[PDB]
Amino acid sequence: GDKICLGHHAVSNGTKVNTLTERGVEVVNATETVERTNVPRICSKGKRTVDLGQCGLLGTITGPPQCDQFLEFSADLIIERREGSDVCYPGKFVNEEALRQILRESGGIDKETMGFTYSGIRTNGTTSACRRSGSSFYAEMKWLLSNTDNAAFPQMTKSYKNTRKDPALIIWGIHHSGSTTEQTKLYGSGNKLITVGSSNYQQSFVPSPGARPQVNGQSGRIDFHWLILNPNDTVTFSFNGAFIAPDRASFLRGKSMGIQSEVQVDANCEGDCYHSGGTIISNLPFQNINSRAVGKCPRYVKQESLLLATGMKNVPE
Amino acid sequence: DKICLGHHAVSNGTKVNTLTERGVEVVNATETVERTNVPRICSKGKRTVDLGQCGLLGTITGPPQCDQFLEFSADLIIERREGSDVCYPGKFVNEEALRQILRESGGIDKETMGFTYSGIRTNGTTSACRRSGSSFYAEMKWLLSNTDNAAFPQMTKSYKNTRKDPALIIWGIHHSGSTTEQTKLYGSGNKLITVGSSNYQQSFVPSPGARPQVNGQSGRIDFHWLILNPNDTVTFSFNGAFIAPDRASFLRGKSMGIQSEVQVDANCEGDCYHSGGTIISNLPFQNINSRAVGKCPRYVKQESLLLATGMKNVPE
Amino acid sequence: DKICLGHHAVSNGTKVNTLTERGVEVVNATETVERTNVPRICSKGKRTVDLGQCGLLGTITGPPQCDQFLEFSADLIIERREGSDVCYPGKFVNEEALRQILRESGGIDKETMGFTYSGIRTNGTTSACRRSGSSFYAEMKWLLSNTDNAAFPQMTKSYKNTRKDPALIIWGIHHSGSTTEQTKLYGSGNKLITVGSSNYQQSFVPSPGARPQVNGQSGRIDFHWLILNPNDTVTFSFNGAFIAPDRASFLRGKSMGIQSEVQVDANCEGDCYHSGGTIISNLPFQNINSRAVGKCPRYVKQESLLLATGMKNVPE
Amino acid sequence: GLFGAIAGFIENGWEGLIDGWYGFRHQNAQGEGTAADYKSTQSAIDQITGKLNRLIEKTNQQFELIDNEFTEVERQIGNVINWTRDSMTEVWSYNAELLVAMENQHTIDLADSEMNKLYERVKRQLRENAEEDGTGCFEIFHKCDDDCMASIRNNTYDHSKYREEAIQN
Amino acid sequence: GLFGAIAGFIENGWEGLIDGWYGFRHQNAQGEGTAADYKSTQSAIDQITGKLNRLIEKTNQQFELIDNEFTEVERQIGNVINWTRDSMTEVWSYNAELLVAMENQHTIDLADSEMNKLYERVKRQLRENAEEDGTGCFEIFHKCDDDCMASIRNNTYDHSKYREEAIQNR
Amino acid sequence: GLFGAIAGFIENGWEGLIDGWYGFRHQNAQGEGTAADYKSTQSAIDQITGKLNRLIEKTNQQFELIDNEFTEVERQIGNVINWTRDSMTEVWSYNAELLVAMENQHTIDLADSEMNKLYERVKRQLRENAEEDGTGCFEIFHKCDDDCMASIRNNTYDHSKYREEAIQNRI
Ligand SMILES: *[C@@H]1O[C@H](CO)[C@@H](O)[C@H](O)[C@H]1NC(C)=O
Ligand SMILES: *[C@@H]1O[C@H](CO)[C@@H](O)[C@H](O)[C@H]1NC(C)=O
Ligand SMILES: *[C@@H]1O[C@H](CO)[C@@H](O)[C@H](O)[C@H]1NC(C)=O
Ligand SMILES: *[C@@H]1O[C@H](CO)[C@@H](O)[C@H](O)[C@H]1NC(C)=O
Ligand SMILES: *[C@@H]1O[C@H](CO)[C@@H](O)[C@H](O)[C@H]1NC(C)=O
Ligand SMILES: *[C@@H]1O[C@H](CO)[C@@H](O)[C@H](O)[C@H]1NC(C)=O
Ligand SMILES: *[C@@H]1O[C@H](CO)[C@@H](O)[C@H](O)[C@H]1NC(C)=O
Ligand SMILES: *[C@@H]1O[C@H](CO)[C@@H](O)[C@H](O)[C@H]1NC(C)=O
Ligand SMILES: *[C@@H]1O[C@H](CO)[C@@H](O)[C@H](O)[C@H]1NC(C)=O
Ligand SMILES: *[C@@H]1O[C@H](CO)[C@@H](O)[C@H](O)[C@H]1NC(C)=O
Ligand SMILES: *[C@@H]1O[C@H](CO)[C@@H](O)[C@H](O)[C@H]1NC(C)=O
Ligand SMILES: *[C@@H]1O[C@H](CO)[C@@H](O)[C@H](O)[C@H]1NC(C)=O
Repeated sequence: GDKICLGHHAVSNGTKVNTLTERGVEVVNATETVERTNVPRICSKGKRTVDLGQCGLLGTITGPPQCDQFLEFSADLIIERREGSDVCYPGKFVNEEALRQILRESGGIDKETMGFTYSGIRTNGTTSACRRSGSSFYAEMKWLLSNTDNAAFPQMTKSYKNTRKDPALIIWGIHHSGSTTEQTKLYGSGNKLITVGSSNYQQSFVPSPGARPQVNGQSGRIDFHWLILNPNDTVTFSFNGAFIAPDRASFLRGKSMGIQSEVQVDANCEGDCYHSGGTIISNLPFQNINSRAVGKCPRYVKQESLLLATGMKNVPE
Repeated sequence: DKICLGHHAVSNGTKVNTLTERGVEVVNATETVERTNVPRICSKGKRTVDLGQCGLLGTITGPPQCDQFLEFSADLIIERREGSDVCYPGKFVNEEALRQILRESGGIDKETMGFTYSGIRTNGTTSACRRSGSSFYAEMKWLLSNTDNAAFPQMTKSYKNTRKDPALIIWGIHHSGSTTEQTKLYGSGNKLITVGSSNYQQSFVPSPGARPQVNGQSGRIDFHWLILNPNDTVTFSFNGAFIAPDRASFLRGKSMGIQSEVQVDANCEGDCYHSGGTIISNLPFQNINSRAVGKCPRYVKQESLLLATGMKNVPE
Repeated sequence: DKICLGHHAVSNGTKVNTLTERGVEVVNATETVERTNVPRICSKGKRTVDLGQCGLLGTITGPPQCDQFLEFSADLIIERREGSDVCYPGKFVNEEALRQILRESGGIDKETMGFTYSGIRTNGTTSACRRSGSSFYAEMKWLLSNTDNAAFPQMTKSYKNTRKDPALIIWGIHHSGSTTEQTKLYGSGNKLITVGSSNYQQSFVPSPGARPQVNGQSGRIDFHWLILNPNDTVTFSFNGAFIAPDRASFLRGKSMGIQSEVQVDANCEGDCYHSGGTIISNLPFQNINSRAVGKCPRYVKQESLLLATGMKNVPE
Repeated sequence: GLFGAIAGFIENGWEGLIDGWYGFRHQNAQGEGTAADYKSTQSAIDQITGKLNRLIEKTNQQFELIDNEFTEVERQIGNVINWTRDSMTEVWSYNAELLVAMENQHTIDLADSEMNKLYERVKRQLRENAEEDGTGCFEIFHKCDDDCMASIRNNTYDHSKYREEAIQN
Repeated sequence: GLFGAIAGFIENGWEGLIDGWYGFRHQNAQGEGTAADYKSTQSAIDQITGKLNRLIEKTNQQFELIDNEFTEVERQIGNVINWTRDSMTEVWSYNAELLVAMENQHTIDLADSEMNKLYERVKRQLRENAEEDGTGCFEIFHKCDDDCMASIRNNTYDHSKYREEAIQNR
Repeated sequence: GLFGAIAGFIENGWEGLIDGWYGFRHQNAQGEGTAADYKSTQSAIDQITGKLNRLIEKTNQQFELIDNEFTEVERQIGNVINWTRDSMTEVWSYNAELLVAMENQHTIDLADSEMNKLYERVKRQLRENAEEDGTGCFEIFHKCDDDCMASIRNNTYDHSKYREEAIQNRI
């Protein structure tokens, strides 16, 4: 005779997933859990953005021609480019990456004169590696000479107190001339000493003239150095030549986030997870796009794919 | 007439999270993340040394603050914000490496280097290290020249490590405020200071010039150290500007080092410490301080994570 | 008369842990943590090079121990406790960085720098570097002055990297036991040694003085190294005390480096290695050695963690 | 698997049923028919979306660069950074694959469970006026018309109103 | 959820029952009454405490400082240390939230399961002398006095001793 | 625990049964006997091996040395390396102990579950021609010979072919 029967649904085409117990079981419906789709632009909508282009982050502090428009920038988001260069006259920074990490999160910088003042020397030393229109130099810095070639360089001391509420970024340079005879034409003769102290920091420098391969037509080099001067603390500079003096000190504006990217800015899309090939916009817990992404990101995983069941076992005829 | 089974309930349950639902009410729950700190350093049963004003590294060179700590012994070492390593201004190279070694040494045991001197002064002192009037680093010797501007005559001194364990050897470079001061002190010309073992080669020149003054001093001492292996020898070739070690140090055993801002208390015990006290707890997790050290529950972000200890709560 | 269903059991079960209970007995279980080590380096199928007495870094400078390894090729590199980088005493700067590069280089391919010399001696040797009688680092040149106390005439030498990959450039600073020895060797006055590329600026002064003697030597060599990019040039300005590179090095491909105390064995295969041998295993976890490298089960603290592979065991 | 119904004593599912997850098929005098049960269907769905909300969320945890794609940091620190980053990749891939397998076992089992619960409640509505077929069917030992059928479906069905009659057969 | 009883075919729980986790309420000639089942109650409790002991334990793993609150270490190594520490905070917060959610699902389900098991055993004691009400009740098709009621409760109840009688009334 | 059968309403297991995981013991006219059920047994086994394959696999993730057993690296970096390595040891030991406990709870429960499912199917084959004993037994309210017994076992047993007869004896 007559009866009642209960059952459940199914579909002709299910999706298969993994369980604890079996690999490739078919369920009515599933959903992805690992993000594969990148947006090939830096989604920057709503955020104060500064794209350094040709200026190197560290050049932001010393001031080569590329960086003139960035000596006092302000940003929530900072973008470094492959093309960017920290330098016009050839040289390096010591602890350069520490510095970059500080500057990336500073929210930008605010300059202020050291108020150094000079007598018994030249101040205007320039070079054709640093061209504005004709020979020029690091905008934040002063190429300290002796009155004309090969005059003596008269022992100097200069000091700067940090009278502000926050710590200062103090910078300076050591010049290594192509020759010993060049060191001479510039800063006179004999070997040269350059010391630097605070309440916090003791260190010391001698120049090292000699041939390097030429870079923007130069066999010489500048070594750049820096330290963080605490509020109320004083830095002093004892020196006798070969020295590249800071004209201005720097202060950090607030807070930001630094990225390195190869793609275009786009104020039409928003996101907080960035990598050099773009922005990962997604709600998902995981991603397989780029393990070096920075920001607020889904966790990077190895798998291309991990399906989460969102329905029952699929049982057809 | 009939029989019916059922289960309990209560008017006021506690709600928790499950895999499947947020805020479901269960008969009873218990906490899993520790929020309660004890604002003291619970040190009961443990050989404790509170450095107070002495800096850990000062323990090795010997400024006035550290006179009572030149040979300490501990299971537990406490560093204080007020503590200072130094009397005459200066720094240690690889200073944090050193602190990490000393924090777990169970303390130190000193022993003379047996250095002996002729053709110079040994007694150079300063008003930055006052005992009663001018003195100096207790473990160290301020090496001069016979009086003002005399020459400094090239010296070599060597020390063999004749003990079963490695030695902590220390020494100092002096950078005078002037070049002319470097002169009144150790004579004239530039100065070299080398240092070798079977293990370690390095070399030092002084750097006179103005620094801002600190305890009324424009000069500085650079401190250096190395670990001398058993049977190995260190030797010191130098020609001035040198601050010689009077004694070598050996590590006593094992300990644990903390940095704290609170009082010792021998009435409570624990093994999880941080600068604001001790975390006494059985729980798997804590949200008090992510920098806690010792034997500690794992630090997590959440203030709270309730574990169900009863069934689902179903009232009328 | 009736039908009854049931399930199996055994007299001797294995007990395991659950979420809910510790020590419950199941019909059968299996281990999950590997405890068994093979006390050999299982190297079957792999191009292997066991350096024995040669130190990996010696592979680059060329002391007598390393003569057979100046141009090796490997999938797998083995470093030995007995191995030494050096014949005349000294060190490499950033020595571990260098080892890490060399361990994964798949070996090295040498090529002349083509340096050529006039106005000096080239043949300076020593009894710490014996072939038959006094010699020297095979890849290097001990640069002198024409005889005892002669002057050392300022030199520049440059090398362009004309190849498709980066070059490993190396060189040495000599610190003589005396200042007077520095003299007999490279003449007089203080000495400067600079080194630049498009990529790298740095500078060196020698530091003569007494060190304890090591293979009968009070002197030392400081070795330095840099990576020269394709089409970049390195140049060497120097005025004495300099140990010049005869040949540059290039990396062959890819490999894996280990440090071991046991014998090679081409009869067994594995990819998980440590100093006491090879861990051959399918299991997810191991408790043999937390420093194992290769492709390894995850190291855990527990000796043992049994996985149930059968039902609850219920006997009478 | 676990509750023994879906892919268990029920043979297979119903492509026919496009209206919910669980349903009834009836067979009486006036023909055949089917319909979806909302209460059970909703309970499955509500639970699954519970899971989903718990996994699709928001780290508020910022990280920054410690590393440099354009000018490589120094090798030693470079290799410590890469080794650390690779260890965390090992941890998160393990967590991810495990989470998804775990959740999938549970999802499947709670769906099986929800079907079994629906069965149970009906067996119980029909105390004595029916027998379990064994393939998920209830053989009704009286005549029950479309209207009566819907009384089971919508849970307002008096059993003792066919009791005398059904017990008889 | 899972076993379909608690917050299932049972309507609700009993604030009345302060004596155990699971119980019986009976209705006969001589009035109403209730009482707690010890065996089932103990089994739930013992299992939950099993969980608790597993989670409230002892790391014997010491860690030390790599870092310095009073004199900051150098920035590069500083930032590598912070990045590492923050990655581990991410791992442990994830583990913690997951563990607690997982255990909670299971706790709730094993409690539901224990109630269902108690039901089952009684249905079975009463083979044929009763019907399932459907709301967690057993309608007894004979008279059963307080003393008989307790015979079900304490699991010594002969069914074929009311069989003739009860089968009759059904 | 969970499904209430193994270490539940079944008293204990059968050392006798060496032929499968789950079985039938019968008692009729012609004596006693036993035999293993392949379908249920296979389902338990297949599921457990499922687990095993998932856990005994292959990291393809290489790691190298960052550290040095023969010439110690510098202390600061040394201690950062050790701290990192110890943190990971904490993570993997926790994962390992958790995974094993979790899987063990589930293994045990799915074995219990499989027994319960076997019970169910038989109760249902025998609609009305038997009663649940309560200890895992089915009291058959007719005579059923070895051949009939095997008809239950091998799932081809017509219930309405003893229905008239059996319904009678339940009175
Ligand atoms: C499949 O999964 C997603 C996520 O649950 C859902 O939005 C969608 O409705 C599902 N597809 C179907 C056909 O139900
Ligand atoms: C630079 O300054 C000096 C005085 O300091 C001045 O005499 C000279 O003309 C200036 N040089 C150049 C190139 O402008
Ligand atoms: C620095 O010193 C001045 C004394 O003029 C004092 O007023 C101020 O509080 C100090 N600033 C800080 C930041 O400590
Ligand atoms: C609630 O939780 C704690 C931990 O299990 C327990 O000791 C206490 O008994 C519980 N409270 C009640 C009222 O049962
Ligand atoms: C220090 O020692 C010298 C001799 O080495 C001695 O003549 C002198 O008086 C001492 N100086 C002081 C201030 O005690
Ligand atoms: C050190 O040298 C002495 C020789 O007097 C010897 O007795 C001792 O065993 C040596 N030990 C080591 C570790 O070098
Ligand atoms: C016990 O466990 C292992 C893993 O499943 C298996 O290979 C072996 O067959 C089992 N032993 C017995 C006696 O069943
Ligand atoms: C090395 O070279 C010089 C000249 O270049 C030669 O006269 C001399 O014999 C050689 N010296 C030795 C020690 O063989
Ligand atoms: C190096 O320069 C040469 C010019 O001779 C050129 O052919 C080659 O492409 C260059 N390499 C790179 C990487 O540009
Ligand atoms: C670290 O890994 C990146 C890939 O993420 C690689 O390109 C780089 O060379 C590695 N660093 C070192 C120091 O070998
Ligand atoms: C690292 O972390 C602490 C907070 O834990 C912070 O205060 C400190 O400045 C951080 N270090 C650096 C170098 O940013
Ligand atoms: C790091 O760990 C090893 C053991 O894994 C230990 O022997 C070594 O000394 C430790 N390193 C430091 C720098 O203390």
